[PDB]
Amino acid sequence: RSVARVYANVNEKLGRSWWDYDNLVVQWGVQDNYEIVRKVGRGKYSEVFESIHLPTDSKCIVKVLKPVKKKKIKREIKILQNLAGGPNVVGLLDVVRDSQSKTPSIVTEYVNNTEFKTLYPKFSDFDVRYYIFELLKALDFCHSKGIMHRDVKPHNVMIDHEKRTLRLIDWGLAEFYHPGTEYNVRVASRYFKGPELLVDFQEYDYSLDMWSLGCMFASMIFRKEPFFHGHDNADQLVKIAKVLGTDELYTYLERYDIDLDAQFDDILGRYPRKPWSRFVSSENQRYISSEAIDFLDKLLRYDHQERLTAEEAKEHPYFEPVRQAAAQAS
Ligand SMILES: Nc1ncnc2c1ncn2[C@@H]1O[C@H](COP(=O)(O)OP(=O)(O)NP(=O)(O)O)[C@@H](O)[C@H]1O
Ligand SMILES: [Mg+2]
Repeated sequence: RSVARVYANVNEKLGRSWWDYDNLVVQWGVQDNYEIVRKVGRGKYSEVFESIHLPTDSKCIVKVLKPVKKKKIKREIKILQNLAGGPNVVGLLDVVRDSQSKTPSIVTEYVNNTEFKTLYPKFSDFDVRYYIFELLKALDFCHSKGIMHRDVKPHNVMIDHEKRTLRLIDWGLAEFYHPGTEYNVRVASRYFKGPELLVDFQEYDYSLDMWSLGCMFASMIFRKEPFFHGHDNADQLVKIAKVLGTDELYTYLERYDIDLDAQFDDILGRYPRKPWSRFVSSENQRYISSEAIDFLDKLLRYDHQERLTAEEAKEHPYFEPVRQAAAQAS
């Protein structure tokens, strides 16, 4: 009912030793070589602390998972070990757990982050092209290794603006992509969910991450956080419909034999396509160019087979300032 455009082969061509995370045996580190300092974050199934690896006296992150669904835990570890050394992927330092409760933690590199609603308004046009390009690098890498993040959003993009470095964190929803598999649609955060998630289409792929990338980018360049502000998961589809249009939605559902749910009959009207240019303001004009709008317009498409691949998106003209800049550094 849908295969991915790119990289569909990958997990088949790497081994079952690459994707079969149920049978991974975890060689736990020593829980007591870490000391938790201060709370830096929270989560649905987690808590995150700044911490010290005692034997080296060094800063790191300790993220304490919820111990149940044991294989959901091995999934995140198998993905982190697989993506070892990948450009702009958060580095895995250790996996430890408590001797008595068997509650596990993942230990990752620390990144001196600025929270995005503070940091994003401080970006220049170049910053945006540059940090999106760096993030495209992580997305392309893990996609080319047969993995979907499925929770791309600002909150999982650590930026050390002083170091001009980027890390994609939180692979607790990352699943391996197997052609034709029916994945769970209850993934990603509301404001970054794809239309395929919102209409219960289960045979999605690496293109889901591109719709989310486009939701980030849209809010960066139009200065509208979040860009699609649905009150529930049904309102999410209507808020997207008010921009992309109800015509192109109906052609896409037909293209995929998706039958919309009956709740939508009363809430989903006929909406015309609002051009991207109506989101241009004076406060957000610094980020606007035709390169940018064109690029956003090829991320944010109902049909996931119409979205750019992360590889394709790096080729985009928008990023040419970044390409040539890094080349002249060379
Ligand atoms: N390497 C890191 N460096 C700095 N801060 C980090 C790092 N990893 C995580 N954090 C912080 O911890 C928060 C939560 O981390 P995360 O790994 O997304 O846990 P989570 O339980 O999966 N949260 P959620 O996004 O709701 O699923 C982030 O939003 C960051 O502020
Ligand atoms: Mg998570």
